[PDB]
Amino acid sequence: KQAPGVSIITAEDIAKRPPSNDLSQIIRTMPGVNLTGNSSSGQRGNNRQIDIRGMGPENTLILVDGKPVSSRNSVRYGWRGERDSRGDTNWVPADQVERIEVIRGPAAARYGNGAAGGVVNIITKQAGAETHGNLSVYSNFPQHKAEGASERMSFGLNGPLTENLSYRVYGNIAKTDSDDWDINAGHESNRTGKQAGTLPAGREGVRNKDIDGLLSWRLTPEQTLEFEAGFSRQGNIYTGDTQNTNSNNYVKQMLGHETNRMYRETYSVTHRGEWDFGSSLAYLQYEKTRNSRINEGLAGGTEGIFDPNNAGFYTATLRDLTAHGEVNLPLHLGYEQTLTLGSEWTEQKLDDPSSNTQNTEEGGSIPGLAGKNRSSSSSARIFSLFAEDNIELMPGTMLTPGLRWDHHDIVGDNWSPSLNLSHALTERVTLKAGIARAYKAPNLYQLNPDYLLYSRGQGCYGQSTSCYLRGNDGLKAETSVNKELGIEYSHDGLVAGLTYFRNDYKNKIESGLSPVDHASGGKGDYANAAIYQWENVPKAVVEGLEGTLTLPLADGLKWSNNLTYMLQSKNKETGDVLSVTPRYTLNSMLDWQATDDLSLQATVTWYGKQKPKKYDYHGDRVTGSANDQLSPYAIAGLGGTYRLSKNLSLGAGVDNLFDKRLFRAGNAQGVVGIDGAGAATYNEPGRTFYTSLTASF
Ligand SMILES: O=C(NCCCC[C@H](NC(=O)c1cccc(O)c1O)C(=O)O)c1cccc(O)c1O
Ligand SMILES: [Fe+3]
Repeated sequence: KQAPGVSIITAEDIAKRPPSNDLSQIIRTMPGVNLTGNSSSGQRGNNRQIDIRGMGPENTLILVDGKPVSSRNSVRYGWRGERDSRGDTNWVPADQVERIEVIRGPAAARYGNGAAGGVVNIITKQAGAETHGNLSVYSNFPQHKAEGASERMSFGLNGPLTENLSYRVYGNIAKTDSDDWDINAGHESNRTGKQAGTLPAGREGVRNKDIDGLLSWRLTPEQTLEFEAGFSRQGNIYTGDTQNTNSNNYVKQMLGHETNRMYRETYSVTHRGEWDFGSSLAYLQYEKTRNSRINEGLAGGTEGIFDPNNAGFYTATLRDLTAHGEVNLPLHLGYEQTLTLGSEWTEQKLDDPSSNTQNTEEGGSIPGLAGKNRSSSSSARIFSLFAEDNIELMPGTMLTPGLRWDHHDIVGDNWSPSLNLSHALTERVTLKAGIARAYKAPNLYQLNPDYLLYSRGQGCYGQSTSCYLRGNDGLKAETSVNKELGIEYSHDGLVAGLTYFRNDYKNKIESGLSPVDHASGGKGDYANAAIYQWENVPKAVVEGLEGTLTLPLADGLKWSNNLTYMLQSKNKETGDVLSVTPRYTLNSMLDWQATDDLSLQATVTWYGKQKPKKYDYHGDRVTGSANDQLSPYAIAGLGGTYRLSKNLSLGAGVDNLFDKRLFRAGNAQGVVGIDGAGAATYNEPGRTFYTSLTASF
């Protein structure tokens, strides 16, 4: 389950720590993984996503059965590096997942674009020889009614239909109620003037509907051909959340209603082949995401709040097209060694009506950018060639070099080399080392000179005058030299390991610091505003430790722990933090096999201190409640599963036994009328009982 750099979560694990709804809840308990925003603003702070080794969630590549999910790239990427997106770990329902693979650092660079943190690969249950299926129910029950309860019903059904033909289908309906609109009342940062009365919001609710079908068809002895289609829809339940925590009437009007809907449709064809030389695999995926949501503004404190002037839904469309080919070749060349070879092609088409609408009437106009009817379209294509040799040098020892080459049609050519070593020092001890250069192609918002944000001053680096931020097709890719050195003892279910990791992070893309130009014209003291672009930042660094310890106390009884310790996270230009994480995270399970039929699980997570950013959007040092830190705290849980037969199991437990609760107070920093909240940017739910039922053949 744990080795240096890599973790498997199994279906059995998912059952013993059932997630409310999204998988992030269990994925985040692996070593090296946090659940965090993408930068440090605190904006959209209850919408946290999986972060690997502090590299941010935009650098965590999500796969389903080896096939990329890109849906969140259909939500506007904002000034501060957040999208109002819940992420892409909630498309597959927990109970139909066979296993989840988390691959961190140098071992994941070979996956290419957006794996600079790592890869999470969510794998679904598949058909067997004979026909199986299940029906799964989960339902939880908050102690405090403000917080939103969750409900989940999913089914699976799999089997053969001819001797070489098989099917698997599954289907889910889920609800996670939102937190009440007022849950953070009494905990909010201090609000005066125009912003008096405003609230930072609790967790958004989400309604899920997921339906997948697969036909897998075995044309020859050594040939298999799979066709699959997926239909999912998440519609939220809105509870007041806005980028800056400000409000208007339209906001309040929408409390309790759907304000975003994400429809995700996937079709895929996959051929896997099994012959003398070795092994082929190739596929086509078409992912189409419709992001339909209420029009929002794009300027200043109006960035990311419903626009009352321009009311109604707009719809962003992401068409993502992916095709992949790989063959594997054993080579008996003195050295026993296996050799992978592969191309990849992807296209991202984005249609976005709202995001490019910000006009130039106030800050003055911008040579090269029309103030109106600018294009809705952007796109990018990456072509990719890659090869990996996995060498055996002696029994116990593998050396694994590979080279990935990527051609981005705008950004140019990228070379991501890698090397991974693992070394039996003893039958019980293994040393691992890895050093790779991973790749991040700018997203379509960063890249687009037609994408334009505006502020009167409040949000402008190094000044109080009006300014524009503009996309920049001159950008370089972000690269990162991810190093890791680790050691692990493993013998008779005793496991003890510690890994050190450092990622040197080059050309991290962020809103710029210096004006490149000044517009001309516009209104009053806001006229002739400064123009910044999205800029590559020369150097940043993350550093820390991953640990694991597993002791089998007796036969019936297993004690597990995973440790993250974050040593550093530094934008080396400005000196501020990249993400905000806990100083450490320790997850502890005790697993008692109380009878052949009963199993019992006690868990604790300890979170270290959390510190907010030091500098505001001006580059100036923050003061008062914008410095507020979160103290360390722990969350404990008991749960169990009582198997009534081969066909029927029941679960029950309590998450957060001792009711430790936290409340979003706002964003990190102060604006006019809204005192900052520092690191108190998210809501931690209180005690929550839950029950579950799984019927299966
Ligand atoms: O939250 C912010 N400011 C306090 C909320 C002001 C909301 C609202 N703002 C505007 O209408 C506005 C319009 C155009 C340009 C701006 O910079 C604005 O703040 C208002 O005027 O009351 C804020 C955050 C980042 C950047 C900014 O320029 C902000 O005003
Ligand atoms: Fe403003």
